[PDB]
Amino acid sequence: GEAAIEAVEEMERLLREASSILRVEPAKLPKTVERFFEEWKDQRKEIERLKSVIADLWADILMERAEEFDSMKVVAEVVDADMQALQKLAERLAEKGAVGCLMAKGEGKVFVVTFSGQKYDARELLREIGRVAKGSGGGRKDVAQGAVQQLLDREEMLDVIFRFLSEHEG
Amino acid sequence: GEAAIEAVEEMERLLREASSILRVEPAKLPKTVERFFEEWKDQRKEIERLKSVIADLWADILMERAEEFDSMKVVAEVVDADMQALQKLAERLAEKGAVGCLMAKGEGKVFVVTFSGQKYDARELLREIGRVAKGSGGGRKDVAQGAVQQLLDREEMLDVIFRFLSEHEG
Repeated sequence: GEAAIEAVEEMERLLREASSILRVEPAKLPKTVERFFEEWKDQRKEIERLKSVIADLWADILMERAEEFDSMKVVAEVVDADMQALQKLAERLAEKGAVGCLMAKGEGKVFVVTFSGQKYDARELLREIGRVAKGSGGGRKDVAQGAVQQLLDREEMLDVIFRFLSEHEG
Repeated sequence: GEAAIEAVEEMERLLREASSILRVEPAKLPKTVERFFEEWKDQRKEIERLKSVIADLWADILMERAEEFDSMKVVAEVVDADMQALQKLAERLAEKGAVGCLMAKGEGKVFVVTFSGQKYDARELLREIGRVAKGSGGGRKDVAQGAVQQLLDREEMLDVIFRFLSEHEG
C-alpha cells in the first residue's frame, strides 16, 4: 500500500502540469478550461463561417465580369484556387443562374469546373472543353469537377462554351 | 493538517473536473490541454487571416461601384460591417487610391469611416459628413473613424462627398 502515496504525486503532477500550460491557479483551472474549450468550439465554427463568406464575395466578384448570351450570364475566368474552392464557387455561381467554367493551375495539372443555372448540363459542358484542353471529369447537372493539362484563356474558354450554348441547347 | 487532508481531495476534484470537461482520463489531461491550446492559438490566427481576406475581396467589390470626380474614384456605400471591418475596408480603399465614405448601422448608432488616397484629408471629409448626419470622429490624413446618429443614403453621402471635393477644387 506504499503505492498509495506515489499515486497522489501522480494526481498533483498532472494537475499542476495542465494548470500551468494555461497559466492559471490550479484552483481556477476547471473554469478556464471550460472557457477555452468554448472559445475553441466557437472559433471552429467561426472559421467555417468566414470560409463561407470568402467564397461568397469571391463568387460575387466573378459575376462582375460576366458575358451575356440570351439574357444568360456566362462566366469564364482563370482563378487562383484549389479544387475545393473551385467547387465552392461553381455552386454559388450556379445558384445565381449563371453558366460557364472556372479553371485553376495545379501542380502538374489544371483543375477545371463547370456550372449551370440553366437547362444546359454541367457535365456536358465540361467534356466539351475537356476535349479542347485534353482532360476529363464528371459531376452533376449544375456543377462538374475535372482535371486537364492545358490552361485555356478566358477567350478560348468563352469561345468553347459559346459554341456549346448556341448549339447543344438552342 | 486535516484542513490539508481535504485540500488534497480538492485537487482530486479540480483535476477530475478539467479532465471531465475535455472528455479525457485525468492521466492524459495535460496532453489534451496542450493540443487544444495549440489548436486554439492557430484558430485565432487563421480567423484574423480569413478576415483580412474577406477585406481584400470586399474592397475589391466596392470599387466596382465607384463614381468618379475628375478621374478619381469615389466610394460611398452602406455596408453590413462592424467598425473593425469598416476600418479594414477604408484602409484598403485608400491604398487603392480612392476617396469616399462608408457607413454601417450599429447598436443605437451609425459608424462612419472616411478615407482618401488623394490629396484630400480623410478627416476634413469626415468632419463634413459628420456635420450633416449629426456626429463626429477623427483619425489620420488617409483614414478616419467616427460615429453618427443618422444613417445616410448613398445619394446623401455622394452628395456630401462631391460638394466637399468641389470646394477644394475651385
